[PDB]
Amino acid sequence: IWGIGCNP
Amino acid sequence: QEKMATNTVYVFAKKDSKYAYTGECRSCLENSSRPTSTIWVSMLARGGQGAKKSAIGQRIVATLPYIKQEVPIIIVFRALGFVSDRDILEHIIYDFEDPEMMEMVKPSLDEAFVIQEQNVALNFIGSRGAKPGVTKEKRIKYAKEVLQKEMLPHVGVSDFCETKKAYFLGYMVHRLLLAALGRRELDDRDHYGNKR
Amino acid sequence: VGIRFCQECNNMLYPKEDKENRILLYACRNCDYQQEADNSCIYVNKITHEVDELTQIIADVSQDPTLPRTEDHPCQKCGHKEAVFFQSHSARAEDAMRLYYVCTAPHCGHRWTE
Amino acid sequence: PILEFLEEWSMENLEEISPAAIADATKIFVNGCWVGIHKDPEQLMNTLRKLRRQMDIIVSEVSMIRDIREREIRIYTDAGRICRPLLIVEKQKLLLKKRHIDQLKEREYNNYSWQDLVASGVVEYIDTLEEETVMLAMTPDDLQEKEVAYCSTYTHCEIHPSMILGVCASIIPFPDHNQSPRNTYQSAMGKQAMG
Amino acid sequence: LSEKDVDPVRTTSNDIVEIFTVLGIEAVRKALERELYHVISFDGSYVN
Amino acid sequence: EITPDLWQEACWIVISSYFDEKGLVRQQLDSFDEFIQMSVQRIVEDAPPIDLQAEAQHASGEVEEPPRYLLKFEQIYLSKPTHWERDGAPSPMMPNEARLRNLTYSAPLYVDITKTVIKEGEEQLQTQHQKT
Amino acid sequence: FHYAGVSAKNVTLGVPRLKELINISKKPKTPSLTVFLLGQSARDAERAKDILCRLEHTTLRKVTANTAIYYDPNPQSTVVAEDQEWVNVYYEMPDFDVARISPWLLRVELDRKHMTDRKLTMEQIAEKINAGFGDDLNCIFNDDNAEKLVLRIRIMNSDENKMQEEEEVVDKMDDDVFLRCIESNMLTDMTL
Amino acid sequence: AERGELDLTGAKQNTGVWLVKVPKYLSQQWAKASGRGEVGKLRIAKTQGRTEVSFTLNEDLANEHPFVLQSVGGQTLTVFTESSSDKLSLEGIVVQRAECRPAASENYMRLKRLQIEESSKPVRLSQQLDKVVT
Amino acid sequence: GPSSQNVTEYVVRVPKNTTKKYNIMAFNAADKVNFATWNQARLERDLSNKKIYQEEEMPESGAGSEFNRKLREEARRKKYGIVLKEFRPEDQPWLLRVNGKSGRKFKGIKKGGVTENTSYYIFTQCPDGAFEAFPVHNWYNFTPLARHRTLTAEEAEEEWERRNKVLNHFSIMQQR
Ligand SMILES: [Zn+2]
Ligand SMILES: [Zn+2]
Repeated sequence: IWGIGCNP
Repeated sequence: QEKMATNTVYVFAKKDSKYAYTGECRSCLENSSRPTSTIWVSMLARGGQGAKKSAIGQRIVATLPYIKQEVPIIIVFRALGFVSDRDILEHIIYDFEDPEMMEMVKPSLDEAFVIQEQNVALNFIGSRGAKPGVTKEKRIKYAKEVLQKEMLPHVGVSDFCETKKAYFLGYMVHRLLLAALGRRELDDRDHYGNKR
Repeated sequence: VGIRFCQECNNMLYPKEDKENRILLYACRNCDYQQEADNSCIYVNKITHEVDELTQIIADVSQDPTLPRTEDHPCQKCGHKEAVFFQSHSARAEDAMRLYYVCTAPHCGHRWTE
Repeated sequence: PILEFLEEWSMENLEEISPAAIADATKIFVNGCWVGIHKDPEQLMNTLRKLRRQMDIIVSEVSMIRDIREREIRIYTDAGRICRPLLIVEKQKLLLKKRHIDQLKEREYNNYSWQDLVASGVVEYIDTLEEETVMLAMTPDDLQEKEVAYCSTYTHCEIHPSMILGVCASIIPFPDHNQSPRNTYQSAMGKQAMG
Repeated sequence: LSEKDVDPVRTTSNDIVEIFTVLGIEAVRKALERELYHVISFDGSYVN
Repeated sequence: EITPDLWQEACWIVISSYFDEKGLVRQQLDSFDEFIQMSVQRIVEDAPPIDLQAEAQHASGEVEEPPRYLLKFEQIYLSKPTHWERDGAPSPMMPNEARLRNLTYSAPLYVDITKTVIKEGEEQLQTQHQKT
Repeated sequence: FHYAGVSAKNVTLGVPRLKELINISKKPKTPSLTVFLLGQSARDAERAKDILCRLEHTTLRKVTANTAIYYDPNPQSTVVAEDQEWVNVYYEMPDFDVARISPWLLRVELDRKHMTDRKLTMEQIAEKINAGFGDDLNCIFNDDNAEKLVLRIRIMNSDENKMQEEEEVVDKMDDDVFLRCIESNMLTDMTL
Repeated sequence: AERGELDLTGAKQNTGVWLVKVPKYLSQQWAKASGRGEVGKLRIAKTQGRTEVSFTLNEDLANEHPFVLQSVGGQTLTVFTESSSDKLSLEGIVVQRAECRPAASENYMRLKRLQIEESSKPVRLSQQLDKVVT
Repeated sequence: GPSSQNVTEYVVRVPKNTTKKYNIMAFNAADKVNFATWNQARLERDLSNKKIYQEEEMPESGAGSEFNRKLREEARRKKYGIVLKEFRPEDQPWLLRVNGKSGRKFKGIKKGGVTENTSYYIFTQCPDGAFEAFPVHNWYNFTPLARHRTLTAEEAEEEWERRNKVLNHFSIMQQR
């Protein structure tokens, strides 16, 4: 829910 | 309870299956009676290699209900009564001008070139049918009954509806060919339009 | 390239070579009809498959409400300002984000790619 | 009734169709059965939608979908299709007007109800397959009104975006200011509350 | 590894079965340790 | 007559009209109503007529001598939910009584049946049984 | 999903990789191999590119723009207008013409972009095809100066003669079907 | 000359016939009497480069029908009759196809609704019974 | 001339009953049907019930059960299935054989879709100058069968077992 590399 | 929509043509790609692209249609008799019968039209992958197999490449097969073994599609079209190759392709390919679709249909036509008789095709369907067949006459009548009722019931179940069934079967093949060429996107199972 | 169906039996004609005359003949297996082939090409396979999608695009797609429309790119054929623009919309299109513009307005049906 | 009307409105049946003529015409599927082809699709599509909005021959639940790229018109009268009501937009103006809400406001002693709104053509039921062919506006006034051009062809408008939530999620106050898993957890905890 | 201008000493594959067939059981002991350490330490966690 | 910036009131008025006309559980109720009103009758009608004849009874000349019995079901009727007591006297069954006494909330189902006898006596008699 | 773009490679990590190592699966989901260059190849990017070309599987299908099977009764006839010049040059001092010439022709066009990207040579491809099929295939290759790279393939001249008095009416695949099978095998398993 | 022989004299004379698709209300109006020998008049008006076909309903029968032509080049049609004397014959070859369309647009939908209701009369529905049958 | 502005209007007649019923015979355009070579033709109901419905119950029916055994035999066959259907010609397809066996053979099938909301009429020129309309009793689509050698079913099965026919199929057809 954050970014592509983070968390969903 | 959610279920996949009936009386519709859906094309999916299965990696594990030997068929590169499989198109399935689950048909119900206007919800009036009988269980839903699914007929699958699949295209074998080109991965299989042989002197004849590589030359033919992708060959279309159909998994008719209540027939144990896969039946080449041209044979099914001949069983419905459309013997001529040109007429079969007229039902499958709506515009003969496009060369790519005709190229896709060519190998399946070559595979079924042995059978040119409607009665012989019906006997072949009966013989490879799961239910046992004692004689040629019995096998032909049984396979004719299977085609009349079990396969594609929603298009028709009686009343000499072979032309309608042929057109809808050709539509399934046309959609499978378009998916293989890449012109139409493969359908998605999760879409709630499909999930009645 | 194209597949030719025999008149006599309405079946597919397969290529065949006459050794005596060294002439290519499209002959059906079921019937004896034989036809000389003008094209002289048996099988053509385009591995690159660099086929323009401009031919495949239908002029009817202009009516779609969901398609984006630009008045910035004028039509070449008729000069109509509006033109729906959409991407390849095709599987096996490799990696192309080209916009295949289609002119709006009735009956122009012009498809151009910039 | 839909099949009868289609026969009236210049739909050539598959049996009478010359196989060459199919290529250039749209295929009309009713409940998944290929009934025939129609040479002029858009006029038929508009007529079907007019009939449904007047509730004459096509019932409100019946959904018509036109796939312009694939030259197919699909009409589903089947059961089990999930539908939500949406306001209808003609030009860039909502069809719902002040007279309709004035009649609805005095719903008592005017016998004007949601059925009258559906019959008037202000609202329509749309399933997901037809949703694929529909340009929707989240909020009417903001999106319909002219601005820096994003879309000028809105065909439907949402009645209110908060109706996407279900029964248990509708009791959450300020749902948009929470993390999503927390709304999911409250949906389950609210079933177990005491009252 | 046989190809010219490829270092035979340091070239390594992630597949342990290939390491076993090519390099031996001791090499697989070390390679399995390396791969497990990579999966454990990717998050930054530490196991003795 | 456009509604500008009065939309917050208007949208909730139309939503309220929706929920007044159609309740929250309207899908279940409408589906069951369709079942009883149409599907039960259609299932009764779709079923093929029952054809019965004797197996060459009496070993006589047997020129179609065994009678032919044909049954055709029609016109299904439903009564209101009813509970029959130990005395056998029918009485309406309120839902709360069903909850308290562990009864099942059910309604009697009646079908008209037409029975035709063809004994090859040149006469066929079609007796009708009402609300079986 | 939440790896980084720094890897620039598909990598199995986390629980699935743990299961692969624990179960010692014969086929990993993403088998990978890290190659460390010995000397100057590591220092210079171009030499590393050479090593890459050495290590990456390349087939004729990757470098082939399109394939067409023609019927040309006479090689001198040159049914294709373009190949007239180089066919005439080759047949000014014809080789293997004494055996015969097969009438069916397989014409293969190779994309210049892919050819130069993998640094393949037309002569190199011709040698590899000749070695793979022995003398059963006769190949004619254009000069690199030609705008379109063309490779012309015909069935064996000795096989066309059959070099046999009996000649065996079996006529397996005739020559056109055999040529199609040859094309498919070349495209799939050339391993240039 | 046999029982199964087909009298192809119509084909030899190349007799031209027209095929028309007409609605049920018109056919039923014709079938009402069906024995008076008259149902209407077919009027064809031709111009320099355009032809129009129309049918007028008989005044007695009623107590305008434009015709739209269709191309017949895509399919060859012929008409054959099976005589009651078991003498099959050919009447002619179809050279033109036409369709008959209603003139009224909206009020015609009222008659269509009435026809739908008439067709729905045989449809039977479950009937609610107030008192349990004894 | 008068052709550029001619207006033709004719009376319409619909007789209550006609001795000969009217049907539609439709040929596919690609078949290139030509009536010049149609010196003679034979149209008759099919006999395919020979293969799949009747005279197929020839030997077992006339085997010779008698007495109680006859009663039991008849009753057992009837109750085994649901009385096999026999010839009912009016509900069967049509077979057309043009110019005897030498010419082409066509098969006509009744249009399954009924015209519950449609009717078809045929207009024919007559000396009285009035159009006559006759209802279409039935619609038939005739498709030809090639007068070529047909593979035997047993031989076809044998060939299909060798689905991988590396050898040329045309030579195989010549052998048959
Ligand atoms: Zn032929
Ligand atoms: Zn334009």
